[PDB]
Amino acid sequence: FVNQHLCGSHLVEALYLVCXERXFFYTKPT
Amino acid sequence: FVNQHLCGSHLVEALYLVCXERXFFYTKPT
Amino acid sequence: FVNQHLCGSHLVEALYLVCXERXFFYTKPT
Amino acid sequence: FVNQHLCGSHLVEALYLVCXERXFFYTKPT
Amino acid sequence: FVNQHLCGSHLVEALYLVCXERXFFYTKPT
Amino acid sequence: FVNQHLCGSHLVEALYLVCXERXFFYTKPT
Amino acid sequence: GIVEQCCTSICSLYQLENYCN
Amino acid sequence: GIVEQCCTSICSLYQLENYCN
Amino acid sequence: GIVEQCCTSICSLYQLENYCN
Amino acid sequence: GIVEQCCTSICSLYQLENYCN
Amino acid sequence: GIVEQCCTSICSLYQLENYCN
Amino acid sequence: GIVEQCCTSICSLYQLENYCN
Ligand SMILES: [Cl-]
Ligand SMILES: [Cl-]
Ligand SMILES: [Zn+2]
Ligand SMILES: [Zn+2]
Repeated sequence: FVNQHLCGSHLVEALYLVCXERXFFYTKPT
Repeated sequence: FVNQHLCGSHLVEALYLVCXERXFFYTKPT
Repeated sequence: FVNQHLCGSHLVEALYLVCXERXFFYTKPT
Repeated sequence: FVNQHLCGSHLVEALYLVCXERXFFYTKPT
Repeated sequence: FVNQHLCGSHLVEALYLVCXERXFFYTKPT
Repeated sequence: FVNQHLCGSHLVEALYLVCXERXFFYTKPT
Repeated sequence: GIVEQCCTSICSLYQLENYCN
Repeated sequence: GIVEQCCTSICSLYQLENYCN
Repeated sequence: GIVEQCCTSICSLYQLENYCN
Repeated sequence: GIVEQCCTSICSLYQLENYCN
Repeated sequence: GIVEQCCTSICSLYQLENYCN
Repeated sequence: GIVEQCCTSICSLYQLENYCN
């Protein structure tokens, strides 16, 4: 699960780079 | 000029750690 | 293993963000 | 100074990778 | 100043998100 | 699995910080 | 969600665009 | 916005939290 | 170590504040 | 080149593929 | 390549240094 | 401090080592 937490950080950064202007809304899993 | 772009990348990472389960909405057009 | 090495880098950034002024001390496991 | 704050984030990461087992110390000079 | 250096550490991540399956090589004074 | 994909993100960043002026080459194919 | 899909299976930039805006 | 206030001046843990949904 | 305590299980910000100077 | 360009003004993902191995 | 060697086990500063110029 | 010395001018890998334990 700590794998899940590490992944998150990467996802948040990747999404940011991909979307830029549009940006997103993020939500943590159970 | 890319200052804000570079900073945004840090902010989304900082908020991922801060907001934990709560998550967040993020956008460029400050 | 690697993930320990990789998680270590995540702790370092997470510590940078929370220690604020106080700063921090960091020593890797064996 | 976010200039030094943002740069700090990158500095703590570089030390982690360069110091190895020896670890490191990070100070926030007010 | 380290404006280029900071920027470059993010660009690398951006180059990674695109290349992945194909990779890339980097040079400081492009 | 995303383990190696994430590990890649870390490798590209570390080679950037560690190599400085000498830049680097990240290879996967040959 | 995005974590469930992108943390078990790699999500290229093209897949990641689905969770934008 | 957030950039205007956290990129021109450091935001602490407390200020950042203001943006959690 | 912080690895054993914070990589095995997740550590909150309030727990990481333990490793601050 | 790409660096100065992408650090002076924000670059679109698509242009970066020209640099993949 | 660099993934096979440095993601199966940790590469030291020296090992990574081999990918520089 | 590292900041003054390293955010002013890019710090060499060995100049960064003067900050290792
Ligand atoms: Cl990771
Ligand atoms: Cl930056
Ligand atoms: Zn990671
Ligand atoms: Zn940065």
